[PDB]
Amino acid sequence: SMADEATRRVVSEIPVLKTNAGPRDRELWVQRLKEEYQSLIRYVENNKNADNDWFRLESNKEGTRWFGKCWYIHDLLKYEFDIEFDIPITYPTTAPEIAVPELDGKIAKMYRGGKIELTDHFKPLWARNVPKFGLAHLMALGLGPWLAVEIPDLIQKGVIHHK
Repeated sequence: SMADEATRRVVSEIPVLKTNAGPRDRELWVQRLKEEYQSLIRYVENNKNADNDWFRLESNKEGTRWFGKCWYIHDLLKYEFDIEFDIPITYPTTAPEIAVPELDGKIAKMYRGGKIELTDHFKPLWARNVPKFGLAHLMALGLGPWLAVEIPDLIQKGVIHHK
């Protein structure tokens, strides 16, 4: 399957997650957050080694709200966007909705409040892998390829400018 090989090529060096727990699940949620942090930091370290260090993320104390920054390089200019998301109660079976609030209204593949609209292939891809994928995979398989389509379009249309 081309889809199976493309998924493996993108995520094969990201630690797989294990625990089926969401924000209400107490010691099981603390364990799930250990998996999420170990997977995120390995992905960041890999990204630095590949000259593609393209985001930072932090969470609140309980790990229910995430926020940070992503960067997108176009014609050697670096564009920075603030990102944020809440962890759904039914995570990790349900995928979180990444928002890029400063781009709200400016992109057709986007919902009100700046929540990105991914392709219809993303949801069944996440579903088939539960609970192995986490936030590192959402970034690698969801936001990353969305930016590589939507940011070049906004720059070429003159809707955003370099700051």
